[PDB]
Amino acid sequence: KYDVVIVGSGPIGCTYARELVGAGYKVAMFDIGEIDSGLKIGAHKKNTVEYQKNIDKFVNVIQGQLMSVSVPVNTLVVDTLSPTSWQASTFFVRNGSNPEQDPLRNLSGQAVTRVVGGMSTHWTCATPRFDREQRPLLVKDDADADDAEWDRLYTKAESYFQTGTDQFKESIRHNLVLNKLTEEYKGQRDFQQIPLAATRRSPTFVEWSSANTVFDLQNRPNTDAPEERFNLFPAVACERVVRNALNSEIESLHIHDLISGDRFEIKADVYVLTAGAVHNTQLLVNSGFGQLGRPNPANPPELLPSLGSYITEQSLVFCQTVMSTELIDSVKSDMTIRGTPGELTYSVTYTPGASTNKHPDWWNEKVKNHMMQHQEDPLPIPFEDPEPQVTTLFQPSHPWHTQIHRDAFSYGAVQQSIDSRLIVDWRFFGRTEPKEENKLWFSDKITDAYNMPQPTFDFRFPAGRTSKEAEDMMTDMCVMSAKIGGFLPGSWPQFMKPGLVLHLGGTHRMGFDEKEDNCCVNTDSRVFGFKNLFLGGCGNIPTAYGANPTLTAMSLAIKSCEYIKQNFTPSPF
Amino acid sequence: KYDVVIVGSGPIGCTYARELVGAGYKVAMFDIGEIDSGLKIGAHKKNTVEYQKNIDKFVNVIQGQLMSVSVPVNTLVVDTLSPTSWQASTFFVRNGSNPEQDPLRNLSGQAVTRVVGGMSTHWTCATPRFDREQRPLLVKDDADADDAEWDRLYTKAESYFQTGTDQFKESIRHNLVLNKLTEEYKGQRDFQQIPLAATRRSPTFVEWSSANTVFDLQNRPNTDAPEERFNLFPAVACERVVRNALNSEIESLHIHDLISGDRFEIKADVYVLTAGAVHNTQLLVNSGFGQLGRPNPANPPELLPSLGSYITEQSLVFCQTVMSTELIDSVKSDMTIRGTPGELTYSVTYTPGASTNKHPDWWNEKVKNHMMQHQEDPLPIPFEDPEPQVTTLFQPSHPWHTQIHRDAFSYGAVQQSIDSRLIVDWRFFGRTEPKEENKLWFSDKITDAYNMPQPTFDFRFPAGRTSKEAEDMMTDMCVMSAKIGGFLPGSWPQFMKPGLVLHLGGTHRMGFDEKEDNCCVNTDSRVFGFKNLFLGGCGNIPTAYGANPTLTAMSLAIKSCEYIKQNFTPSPF
Amino acid sequence: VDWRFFGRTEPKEENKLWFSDKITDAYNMPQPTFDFRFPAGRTSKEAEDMMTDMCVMSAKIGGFLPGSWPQFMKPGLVLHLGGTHRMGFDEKEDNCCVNTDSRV
Amino acid sequence: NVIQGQLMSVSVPVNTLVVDTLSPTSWQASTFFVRNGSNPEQDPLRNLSGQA
Ligand SMILES: *Cc1cc2c(cc1C)nc1c(=O)[nH]c(=O)nc-1n2C[C@H](O)[C@H](O)[C@H](O)COP(=O)(O)OP(=O)(O)OC[C@H]1O[C@@H](n2cnc3c(N)ncnc32)[C@H](O)[C@@H]1O
Ligand SMILES: *Cc1cc2c(cc1C)nc1c(=O)[nH]c(=O)nc-1n2C[C@H](O)[C@H](O)[C@H](O)COP(=O)(O)OP(=O)(O)OC[C@H]1O[C@@H](n2cnc3c(N)ncnc32)[C@H](O)[C@@H]1O
Repeated sequence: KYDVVIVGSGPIGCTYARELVGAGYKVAMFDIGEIDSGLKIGAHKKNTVEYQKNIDKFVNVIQGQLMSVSVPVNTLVVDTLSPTSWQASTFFVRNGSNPEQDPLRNLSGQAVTRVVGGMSTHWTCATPRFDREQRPLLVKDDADADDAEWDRLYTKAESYFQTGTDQFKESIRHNLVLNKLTEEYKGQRDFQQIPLAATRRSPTFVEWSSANTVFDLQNRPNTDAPEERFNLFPAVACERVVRNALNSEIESLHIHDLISGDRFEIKADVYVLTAGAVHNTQLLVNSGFGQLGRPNPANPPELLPSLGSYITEQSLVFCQTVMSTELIDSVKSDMTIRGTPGELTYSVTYTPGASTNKHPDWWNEKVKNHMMQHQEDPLPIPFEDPEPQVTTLFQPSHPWHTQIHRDAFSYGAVQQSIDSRLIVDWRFFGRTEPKEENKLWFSDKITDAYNMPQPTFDFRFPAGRTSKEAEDMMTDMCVMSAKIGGFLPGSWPQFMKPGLVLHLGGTHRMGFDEKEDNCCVNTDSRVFGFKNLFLGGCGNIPTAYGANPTLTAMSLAIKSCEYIKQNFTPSPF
Repeated sequence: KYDVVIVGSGPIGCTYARELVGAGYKVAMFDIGEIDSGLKIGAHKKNTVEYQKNIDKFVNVIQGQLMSVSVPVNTLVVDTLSPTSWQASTFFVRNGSNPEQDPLRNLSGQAVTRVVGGMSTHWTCATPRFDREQRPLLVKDDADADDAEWDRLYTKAESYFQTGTDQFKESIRHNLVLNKLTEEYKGQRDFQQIPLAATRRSPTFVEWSSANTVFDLQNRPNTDAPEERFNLFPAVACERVVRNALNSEIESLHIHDLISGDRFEIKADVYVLTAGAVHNTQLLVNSGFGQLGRPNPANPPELLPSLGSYITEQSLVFCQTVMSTELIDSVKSDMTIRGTPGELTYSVTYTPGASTNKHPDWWNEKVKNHMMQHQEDPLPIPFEDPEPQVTTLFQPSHPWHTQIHRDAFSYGAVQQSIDSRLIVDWRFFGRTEPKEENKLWFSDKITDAYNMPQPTFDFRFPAGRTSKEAEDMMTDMCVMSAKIGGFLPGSWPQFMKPGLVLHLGGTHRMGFDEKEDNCCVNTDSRVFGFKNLFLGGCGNIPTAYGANPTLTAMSLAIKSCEYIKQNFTPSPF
Repeated sequence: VDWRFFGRTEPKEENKLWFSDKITDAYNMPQPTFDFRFPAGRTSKEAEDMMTDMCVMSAKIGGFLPGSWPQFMKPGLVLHLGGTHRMGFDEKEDNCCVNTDSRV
Repeated sequence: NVIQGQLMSVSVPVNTLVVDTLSPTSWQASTFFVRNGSNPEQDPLRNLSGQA
């Protein structure tokens, strides 16, 4: 018996834990995944010296914990086999494919992570706020009151994640890119550093935030928190919540310990589901919400008929660029260079503090010393200079999120020929209109690897504004990126596979009125009709958004926990 | 001050810890890497439910912790850049390349892992013994005595790693492949299961051994070992051992804590280096053994002139096959099949226990039930049937090691069209003659990512028998694999990049006499001349070997620890 | 639909086609060798403006075909090499090889 | 195919790509020598590589 049980140990489940453990509730948390980020439980995997030394190897870490949600049956012909090799006469269901999945209505890049800390053990840590256009309402008919509520929630979410905009302020590359863009879009768009959930520890080490930053996941009471109560139970599959008859309360949570094989029911006052946008939906379906099997509006579900409908995923366009000659030469614009590099006469000098210099002294010292000490190196940028982290945030005249940066990436052998200091990544994210016909549903015949109902998508990007804006966004990336450099071969402007972005929203969406707003939870993230059932995560977000959603989802989790504190009493310790 | 200090927390360093902590020595162990395998410190990363469900994702784990030792300067031309993009006029030293490295004398696949548990957190766990031809001598001029010593050491090493040959005995695929090969090579070669360091826990879960199996790496004393003494210090770079003047003793170990930045000297009675074949050599060079800079026999080193010479790496050939029609049909040879699958009349039956059946009842029940219950599936092999794990061990008439199995592999989209149950991997490993001219040396100008002397190879596969045998081995794989099926397109028989095998040996090689056997350590793994310095690992192996070397290296570590117990007294507790 | 946009290249003295005095081609004639880079300044800026223009214009018709994303082609693949024996009015003042009758 | 079959490259630089998955029995040079019709006068970084 617990006061509060939380399904899922990602950053949203950890927000509930931080708030509710700190308030004195006796809290249990279950995760189907295991502890495997080191002794700091749920911490960011990128915070080892070895990954900080070799960022690009990190793409392997990410890929190794992303499992595809729904893979269609493969129909590719292989006809260069030996005649002795056994072959079927049809393209049969094999290799883990979902036979319910129409390949032409899929989110083929959608994937899930089952580990303690969830996806926050590998995420990019970008934590922008949503502007009004992207953001669900918390106060109706009073925009100033609505803004005030969001500001308070986002401010607390930013403190939990240690969001900052200063960790890259003395990078030459960052400031090179940022300066050019600020100048090019003067009077039209504003640029800043991407808000990142991270703390710089040294000039070459950044401690990336994670679920662990929000809540350390250590069992309590302990010497450090002797009056708190928390237990974490990894390798436990939460299967089903038991509804009462009137669908007004949850009575227990059915769990399956994957190590012992034992199956139990756990009792709690408050049940919080934070298993992610796919797996929250799965657990609800398995508990008798919505409908199992292929959707059939002939007869909509009685319980939460909007569950799994109005799903949204962002469009994502990508390229990389190789920095222009104009910009590289500008790095060293304040220098007087004489002689020929490597020969007796070579020198590089500048006049500190001169009013006509284009750069600050900190920049010019770094450049000068790099050029003088490394004459074998033809670039003016220090070897260990951090990467750009630049954005122009979503606005009505440019309704997409932008990241102009470097993230872990697997470079091919041709691309490895280009010096890394030249390369900048461009990721532009579009907003997707929520449409009733875009669904996540669960098979009544096929099961997934954990023997739960197999998720299946029926998705297409909506016609109309979403689609038009996706193309305007592609064009905008092409236009903007040209100010910095030309494209890197092999990383020409392209759309990525749908869902590869991992910002799936709207699967258990929020609104004011269940019927009128076609939604599953109210603004306290409480499931309609249920006194003690709360859902957290991006699945709650009912709007068309382009920015990265986790901070927003954390903010809605905070509000949800304020409701729980107003309505449920902790047990005596 | 410690009785014993161990540099490196892989399985060889853990062998020293297990032996010496258990004998009552006060032991410290340092690893440059971090704890990141979960709460069981140094455990196998593949032992999560999630990897057991999705083996192929594990290749990402491996790749994410393999860092290339020496990468030459890239000279590939990219000429489809935009004219605005900055480009150098030469192929300059960039992107981490080693300018000392001749691309045509490299081991381009050689890589290192810096993590607590070392490479044993991702290894394949194959632990064969070496036969006399491959194995260094421990007793001169008495082959029976020599065999007896190796048998005792291997038996203890097998118990430490939990080596077994029974974990795949009821797999249909394993027995299908094994049976065919046993029959095809009757009277010529013997086949068995690959000896694997692993314990089966259920029909779908195998607990793969690791450094943690050998020693749990927990600090001691603790409730469970209240009279033992052990401390593990991760994120500590060991830089140098301090020699006395006479080169008869080590006086201290210089360390650098990578988190605090502090640099200390640690005192011990016994110093053991188990940092791997590359990094042991690096640490010795940094400590004044051998020679820094490009080798120059004009003046050989005074101290350990054979260090870093006579290096050996195995040749490795690879393919995959798609199982033959003959073999797939043989699975169901005992069945009477009537009707058409999916139709009312379909049935599959057999006669249990009949003397004319080709398979045991356990096999036929599995097949029959699979065929009847899954009529949409055209194959007779159960979905969760384990993979083959088959070998014919090195012999003078086939002087290569063989693994005929499945390991984690990244399948392309065409290859994903072939049902996984059809696919078998073939890895054949050749032996490489030790030659003086094959060297690992360390730059006196360029440093690696941890600011230690940059490793550089001067390697080519020797002419003569090694090379001839590499081709005979390629032919043998082609011949043998054809008995099982034809090649899988994209996985046609091929040599892999040199060093990708990761069985680098001979860098600090063992023998009886330093001069006459051109070696660095004696048969107690004691560095010649030094009373208290021991090296462990594959670097000790002085022979041409084809089998996987870790069990052999563990065996030599055991012998080394028996010497330490005979010669050094533990401190009072 | 295919989109091919072709830019103009400023003639620069330093961009040369020359012929080896040591190496011969397949017909045993002096081997052609280039010393070429796209000029700095307007040519190069316009090449990027042109890339942008193709991206903008093409979006009015449809999205890109995977595998045929906007890209520069290898230099010279266009086969519109000019200026190797160039025309002008005055040999010296116009740095040229033939007059307006194409007479050397 | 018709086009490609009658376009002959004007000036091809010396190839320096490393192939290191050959068999140990196969003959290999220790340098990237002038071969396969390459023009040793041609700096790969000042070429018109598509000219034909
Ligand atoms: C993968 C990734 C994600 C990502 C990112 C880059 C990549 C490569 N970049 C981001 C960024 O720059 N900014 C941002 O806002 N988000 C970014 N993301 C996405 C972000 O990681 C996710 O939005 C976030 O982690 C979602 O948090 P939430 O806590 O809701 O969910 P989760 O992390 O997926 O964790 C859920 C857990 O629940 C478990 N689980 C699942 N099913 C069950 C059942 N049945 N029973 C018990 N536990 C369950 C999982 O194992 C998991 O840990
Ligand atoms: C990677 C791998 C290896 C492998 C394998 C498959 C792959 C993909 N398959 C194997 C198999 O089937 N059978 C077998 O016998 N071996 C197989 N291997 C190789 C095996 O993992 C290695 O032979 C073995 O792990 C070697 O053990 P050893 O203990 O000698 O070395 P290590 O595991 O590399 O660990 C050494 C550690 O030392 C640290 N270190 C390095 N430098 C320093 C310094 N300067 N200071 C402090 N510590 C240092 C490392 O961080 C490391 O953990």
